[PDB]
Amino acid sequence: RASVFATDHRAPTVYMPQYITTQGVVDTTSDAVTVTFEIRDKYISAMNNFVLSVDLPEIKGVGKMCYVPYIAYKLIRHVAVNSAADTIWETSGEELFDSCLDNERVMELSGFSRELNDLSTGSSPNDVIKEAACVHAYIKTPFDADKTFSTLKLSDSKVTVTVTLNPVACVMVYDETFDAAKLAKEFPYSMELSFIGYMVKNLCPRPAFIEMPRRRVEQINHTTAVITDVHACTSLSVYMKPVLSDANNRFISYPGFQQSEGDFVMAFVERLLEDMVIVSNCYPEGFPETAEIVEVPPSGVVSIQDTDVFVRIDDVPVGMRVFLHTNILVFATRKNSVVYNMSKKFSAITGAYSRATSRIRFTTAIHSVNIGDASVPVGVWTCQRNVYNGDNRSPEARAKDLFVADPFLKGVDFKNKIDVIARMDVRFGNEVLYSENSAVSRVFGEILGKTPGVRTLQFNFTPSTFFSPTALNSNVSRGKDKLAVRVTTAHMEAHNPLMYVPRQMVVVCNEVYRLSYDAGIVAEKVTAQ
Amino acid sequence: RASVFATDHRAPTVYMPQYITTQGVVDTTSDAVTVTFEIRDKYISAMNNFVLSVDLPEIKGVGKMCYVPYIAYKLIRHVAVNSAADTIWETSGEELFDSCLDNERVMELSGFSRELNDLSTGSSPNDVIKEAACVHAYIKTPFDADKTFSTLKLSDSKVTVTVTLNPVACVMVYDETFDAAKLAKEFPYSMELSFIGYMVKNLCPRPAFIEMPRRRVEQINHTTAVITDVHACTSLSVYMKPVLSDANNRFISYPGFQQSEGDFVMAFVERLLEDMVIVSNCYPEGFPETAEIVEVPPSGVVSIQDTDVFVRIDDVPVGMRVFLHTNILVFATRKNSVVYNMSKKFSAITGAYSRATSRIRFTTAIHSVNIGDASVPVGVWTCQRNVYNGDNRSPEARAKDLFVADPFLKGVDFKNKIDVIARMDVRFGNEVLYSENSAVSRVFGEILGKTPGVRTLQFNFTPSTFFSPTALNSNVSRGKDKLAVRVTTAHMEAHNPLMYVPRQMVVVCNEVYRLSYDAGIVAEKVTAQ
Amino acid sequence: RASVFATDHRAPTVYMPQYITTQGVVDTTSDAVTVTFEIRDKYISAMNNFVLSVDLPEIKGVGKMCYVPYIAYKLIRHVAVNSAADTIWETSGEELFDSCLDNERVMELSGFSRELNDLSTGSSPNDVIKEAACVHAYIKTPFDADKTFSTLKLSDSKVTVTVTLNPVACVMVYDETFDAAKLAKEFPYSMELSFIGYMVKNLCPRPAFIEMPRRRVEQINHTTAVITDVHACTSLSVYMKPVLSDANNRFISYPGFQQSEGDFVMAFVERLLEDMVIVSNCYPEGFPETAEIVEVPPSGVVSIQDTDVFVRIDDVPVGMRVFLHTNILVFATRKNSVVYNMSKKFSAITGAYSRATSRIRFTTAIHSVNIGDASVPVGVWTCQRNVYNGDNRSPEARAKDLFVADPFLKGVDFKNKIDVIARMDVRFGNEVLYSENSAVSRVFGEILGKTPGVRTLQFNFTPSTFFSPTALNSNVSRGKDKLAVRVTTAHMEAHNPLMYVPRQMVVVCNEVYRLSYDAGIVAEKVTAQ
Repeated sequence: RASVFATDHRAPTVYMPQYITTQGVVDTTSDAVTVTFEIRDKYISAMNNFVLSVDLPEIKGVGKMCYVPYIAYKLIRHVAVNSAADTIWETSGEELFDSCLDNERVMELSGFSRELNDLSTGSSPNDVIKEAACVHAYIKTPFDADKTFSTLKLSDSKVTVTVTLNPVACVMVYDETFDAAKLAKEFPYSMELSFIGYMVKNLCPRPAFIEMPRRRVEQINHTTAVITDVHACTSLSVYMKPVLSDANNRFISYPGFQQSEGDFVMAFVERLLEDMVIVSNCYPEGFPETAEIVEVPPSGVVSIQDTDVFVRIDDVPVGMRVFLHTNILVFATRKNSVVYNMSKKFSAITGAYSRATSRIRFTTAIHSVNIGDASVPVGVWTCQRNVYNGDNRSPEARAKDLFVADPFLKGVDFKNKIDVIARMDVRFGNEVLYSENSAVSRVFGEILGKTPGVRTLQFNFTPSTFFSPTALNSNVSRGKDKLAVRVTTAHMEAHNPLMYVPRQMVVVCNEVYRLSYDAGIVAEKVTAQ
Repeated sequence: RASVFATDHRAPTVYMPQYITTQGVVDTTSDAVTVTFEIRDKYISAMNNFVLSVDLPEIKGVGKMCYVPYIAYKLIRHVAVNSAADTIWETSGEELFDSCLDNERVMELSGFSRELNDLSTGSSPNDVIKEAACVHAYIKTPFDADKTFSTLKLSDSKVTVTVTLNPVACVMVYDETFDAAKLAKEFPYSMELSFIGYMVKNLCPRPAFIEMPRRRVEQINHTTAVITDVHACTSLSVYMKPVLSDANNRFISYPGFQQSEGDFVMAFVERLLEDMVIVSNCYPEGFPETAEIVEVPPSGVVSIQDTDVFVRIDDVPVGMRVFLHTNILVFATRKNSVVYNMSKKFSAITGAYSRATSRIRFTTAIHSVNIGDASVPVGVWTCQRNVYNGDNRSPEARAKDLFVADPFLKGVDFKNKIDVIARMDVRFGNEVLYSENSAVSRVFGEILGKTPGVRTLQFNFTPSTFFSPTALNSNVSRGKDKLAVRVTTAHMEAHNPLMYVPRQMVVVCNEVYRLSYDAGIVAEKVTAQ
Repeated sequence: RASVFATDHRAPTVYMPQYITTQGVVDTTSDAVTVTFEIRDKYISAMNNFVLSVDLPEIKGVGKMCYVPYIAYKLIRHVAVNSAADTIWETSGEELFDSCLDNERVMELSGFSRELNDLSTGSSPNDVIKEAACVHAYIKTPFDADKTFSTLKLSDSKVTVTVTLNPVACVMVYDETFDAAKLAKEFPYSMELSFIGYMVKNLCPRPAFIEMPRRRVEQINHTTAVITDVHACTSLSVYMKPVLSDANNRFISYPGFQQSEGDFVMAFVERLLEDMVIVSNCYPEGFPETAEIVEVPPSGVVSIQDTDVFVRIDDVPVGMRVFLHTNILVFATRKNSVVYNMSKKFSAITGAYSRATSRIRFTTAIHSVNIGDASVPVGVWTCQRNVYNGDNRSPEARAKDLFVADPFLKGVDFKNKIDVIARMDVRFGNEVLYSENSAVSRVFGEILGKTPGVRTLQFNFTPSTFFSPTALNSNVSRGKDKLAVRVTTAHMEAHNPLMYVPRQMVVVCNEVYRLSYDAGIVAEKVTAQ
């Protein structure tokens, strides 16, 4: 019998950890800002637990602005760990963010708070919109997988960490008044890199295996991706990303710190209601000539074609009347067809009119507005595909619009709940590797603790750092060295504007690399093994 | 010294996982609907990570209806894994649900959202109450305990998975108008089973140990349970379940997607307030003749026996008066005794009357209503034990009632916070195995990560799949082969209606089985070992 | 190749766990109440999983009162496990609470609920403020680290557990009317200790290593701490604690069950708004003569120096006027200097006046009030250092104040979000061990899953119970046997009252002890090893 109450403890190798912080050297001469950190310590033999610290300057001026959640991660486009001009490990910002999303405390470190993420307003050039702050991004690496066992070994080697940054506008949500360009021009990229170094006595570095994510982004509205030179893949991930370019980054609302689906929908609905119901003495003016504003009858029921909206507003003054905007946002690709009308999404609206503020305090609104509706950019509403005018809102409501350029969005909606992929076929060489008609791989990714809300084919179930990893292996004789992924778009109503939001297919292939310390630090891509 | 920075990695077994999905064959000829899946793959040698996918059809018609949270799990009554008419592993739906409750992402896969769980209303026969949806239940098995190590081994064996389903009404909350019977009659039981198969090179299966939960449900209001043929029990669980039969499934309110105790209480209080305070020109009509409605005095204080209720309603029209229902729900088993009165649970009620909607917008209510009050079925309020009429609500408020048949409720309230067990004695053979006067075992179950909110006696603390499990073992010579559990009901006020809610005692015994692969797949109950 | 699908299971040592509950003996003769538990079982050979159960009596009388969250842990000042007048393991209450804070189920066991933590009011001497309750504190010990492997071995030894308690007022939040002293006098300290004992056959105890937290609290507003006799330290933690002795325990608001930063700020803002905006026929009376109350102009804009507050109140009666309190709370250390004015934190206030309740229902308030403002004690506002009166509130608003003595507060605000430490230098002997200019150690503590919100230097990354722990080791020849920690206060505005909240520096050093069972149970501090 093996005892489970007593063990003969082993003495571990003698070591002493130490926290080490290094200053970054900013290079702005290229298209993307880069910050370079040199590992200048020569008394340490191992290292892991990389942390990036970012100093956010105080923001002053006029306009409305908030930060996107998890500022520190959203600022990162690419991280590369190099040893004398040779890459040891590298990842995209999105893969890092996905790998860190599970840890709540760590993600909170990156900046997620009412002060940072709720919309703040400046009304004078000296008004402070956002106070200065420090945020931190935990750069999860395979070197942290098994604590000291997985650490990156250093043997008189110059290890360099290079971080490539997204534009500062990517981590910002702001209105038209806010001067985002000036702040981007004057942003000080003051950052520090921290890590745990280990002074280890009598360390003999053995070869190790690490996984490096290879990311392929297809052209806009392309549904096929080919990954070449695939020899040892531990997991394959497929998902779609929105393309929010100019005029497709403009949104009617943004919930700020409250990030649930209901919060997005409620912010969108509040913005819509601000412009849908009007209390005025005469016919409301200022709307586009295509807007169809009708007076609410004494019964309170307004009929829009064959759907009824029940409007009941309290405390309307004697002279005033209640009006309803019946086509506040419309979309269709052909004339005389069915029209996507945001006003028709409402069944009942109730509220009380306030004399002091000359506005309506809405108390209850029964509606069918969903996350997809709240995620449609203004440019899609007003695109050339629309046969109608599209945006019938007043100039003030349009002036309340916000610009969003969050770099790590997935799917077509902000919460990645509407799946635009119906079928997925994966081919290794000539043969079919996997085929599914539904999101089975997404469910399996959820169950196995992989990247949330994406389709993932997991090939490695072997424990790390004590076994070599199991991977989908190439067979060059049969030509099995390339992965081809084909996806079919999920069916949507042709009048739904969400169909026409541009999208890009992303394929992520995690590949096995062999880490050797015989002569410096060298990472070799595993082939035929 | 043993190194903690470098290890000599081992090459693992050569294997390749694959996601496999199979179609279900529905059998409706018996009392309980069954869906059978055949594992038709002969290339694979091992398998685990079972997932059940359920297609929910679009719901159309009139009435109000929502889904209960975690639809996919609530649909499951029983799961059995068989190999040529012999059971390998089987569980009840409730045990599966309890075993999966810890993983938030997995539970969200089963259907837990605003769209699914909040009450939706149809007003025309063609109105869509609920859109079609797909939900997934992760069938956690002992085969997933240690990833590939615990996988079920296949050796040219026909493994079949049979899922027995609860009635569709069990996963639905609806009013009297909704035609639940018609939808149950026409429910398409389209389901798929998914699992991860493993193509393993040179696999030699070895005997393994798995735990199978044996579930015993005692007769209604029985407090003693005897489990026979107990030879290797790893854990014993005891809890009470409500018996929500016909007319005991009718409830005044249901919170829907918001599932906290405060949400249940708030929904119940809103429903009560809608009928307790009345603004009317004359004495309110339509209530039963036993209802005691009194006018609110100018001081705003209404005295109910020796209890005062402070009612202040703003914006009451000049000619109208405010009325308070003082016995909206009452219960007592004896005349002239103390009466349980829901109206007396309120100390202060404030609100504003709305002319547009002809109703009251309540702003603040100070009350002592608890989860137990919100969990009392209408049938208990109106049962023959009540010496009073019981339900004094108006016909409309009664028409707002909802039918709930959630299969996995524990205790006597929806949130399982009121413990109805005071003492518990467990006897193994003639001798006392464990006796407690408080919920010590429930606290230990919480600490050890066992089923939440139940009393659990844990016998196995040994790591799985690398040691044989430790269990409470039988001694036939002394007669130690049967477990007898006796519980005493916690003291409650005799006028509390919650005391008379029918309940059933449940005892769950997790027993050790030996899995052998010498001749097919055979699971043998561990006896006298 | 090593198999990952099949293993040769080992038979574990024969054991049987059992839940054991013992009654506590209360000693009130000393300054701090102590409860002693005797481990009276001679059959068992091992133990772990200690749980303390506390019976809370029913609370009756007049006044307002709520419990602090996690009552059971906050009641504990110190726990000591002894074997014949020799300490085996001991911890402070704060360290235990910090070590348990990550387990939400376990913390919920300790009394975190709406019934316990929201403010309750008694209006008669017979009114029940709080019903009786039972709460449980899981006494996490190193004996639970690796289940049976780490258990405390018993060999015919008399093990006693002594729990030292904080004053009952520490776990309560109450107003001036509540008679806390009488209830503290009459509190029955009814407590039970539960643990899991193991009946182990043929157990030979082996020496084991455990870590004991050594806690040092410096004098008030001291920034240097010296820890002597440091020979094997696995982790060092540094943080600041507020000192709320008397009149510094009085606070304007407390949010109760809702414990987010936003909840604290919202409760504070509601309390302030109740006194800032007054609707009255004549000039408001009852305020101190230093209060500056001004009438709101028809434009609604009130100018406070160079700050403008937009006040718009609906439904004001014809004869009444709206007033704004322009200095509700003020603080400054010098005359003519910048004044910290809480009224200046508000930019816009909107609401509707209620004739039924003669009060304002505030609907929207735009403000810059933060957690630090909500955490300033009333005594700091009215301290002698303030050159102004400080508290200009009305007597009723002042009568709504609450007394808080939560023992486990960190930082200077209730949520420990404002860091009062700028620099930290740690010296081991004469040399600098670690030096940081920012909260790098706090970030690493968050990443490594250490005590939340504190600066932690981690020295042990070695797995527990299978290796001897790695620690910062002493070198007596070089004088390396003492840790000196120096911190510099973070810069704050001189007019900010939060600067003058008294604080105490806490240093926690986790030290290695050797547990030997050769002759009884003896824990020996690891010295020079």
